Amino acid sequence: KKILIVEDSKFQAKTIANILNKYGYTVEIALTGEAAVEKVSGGWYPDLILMDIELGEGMDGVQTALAIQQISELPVVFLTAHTEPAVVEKIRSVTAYGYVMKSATEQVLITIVEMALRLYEANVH
Amino acid sequence: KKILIVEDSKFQAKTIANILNKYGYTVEIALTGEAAVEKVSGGWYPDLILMDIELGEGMDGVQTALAIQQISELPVVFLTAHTEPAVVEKIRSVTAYGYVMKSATEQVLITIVEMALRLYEANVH
Amino acid sequence: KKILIVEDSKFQAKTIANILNKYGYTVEIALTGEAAVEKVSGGWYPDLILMDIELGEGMDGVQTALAIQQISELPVVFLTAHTEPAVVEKIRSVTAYGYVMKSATEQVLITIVEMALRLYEANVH
Ligand SMILES: [Cl-]
Ligand SMILES: [Cl-]
Ligand SMILES: [Cl-]
Ligand code: NA
Repeated sequence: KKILIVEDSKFQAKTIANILNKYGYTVEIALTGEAAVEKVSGGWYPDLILMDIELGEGMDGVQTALAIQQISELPVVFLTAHTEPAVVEKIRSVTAYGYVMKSATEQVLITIVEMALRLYEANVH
Repeated sequence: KKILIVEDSKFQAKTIANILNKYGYTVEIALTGEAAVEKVSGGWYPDLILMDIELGEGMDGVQTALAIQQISELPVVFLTAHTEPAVVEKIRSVTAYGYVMKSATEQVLITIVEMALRLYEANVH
Repeated sequence: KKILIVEDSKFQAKTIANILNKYGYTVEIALTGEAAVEKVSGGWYPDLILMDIELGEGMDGVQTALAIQQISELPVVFLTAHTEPAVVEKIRSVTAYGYVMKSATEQVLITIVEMALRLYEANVH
């Protein structure tokens, strides 16, 4: 199973990657939404995307998710830095499998990943 | 996707409705279980019910869920006000998709809603 | 629905069993992984296993899960005592449906159980 982590902070991205590797996932990191779209449109399809909602100066996570979902129906779980995130109205067009705080425990993060992976297979069926 | 919120406190119901609207859901509120049963038996079927366990002076949430589940297999997620809720023995007959604290974060609430919605399609298949 | 709880502490196992009984589950407890494997290989198949990661002096929970998964594809949710558990590299070979802290609320525990039960049916389909 391949996970793409899309996150403006390399430190946060690496912190999550290390957690995921501990459970047997191979992980790629994109530090902008544009990089993520390029990777997936270039032909590398992950089994799941962990997407920072805000991102940086470029496209935000909701835009990135909506772009990727035109390429392929892949499950997206959003990462949040705030208890109540700025979610743009466009979220209505994105299929989200979950939202998790970047400060959440390993148990909460891996559970959401594992459940999203199974829910995806059930619907993609 | 249509969500029915069944909750004795209009303030709590509206607080949850606002959160759900932010993510693109259209929401209806019933302030008694009897109102909820009337709405659904009247022919309006939600994609998911968020059900207060206690409710008020009328039927409780477990009774309401059991009544609705005779009308249609709709997913119910229970709302709780207590860390360890009074759950009547009848809970054994109700198909629950989740339990969430009314004091839970947006992330926990929306994740449970999104997962219940997908798990429902997978089983209703 | 039959749940097997595999846990080194009888006190913890009983505490979880009581919570599960409150929601209508019949529960069996194994206090070693060896006992669990004997029960399942002996012909008693649970609908779900709640598995302590560490266990005691015998086989650990990851080993127990990997052994059981050779007998039957049953959903395993791991119980953890630590915020960041010692997870052996072998976890890569185990299908996990979730991880939950033994100190977690009733709501978090029952939600994970209920969702794992439905995700299992969706995939086992
Ligand atoms: Cl990058
Ligand atoms: Cl009403
Ligand atoms: Cl035993
Ligand atoms: Na089918």
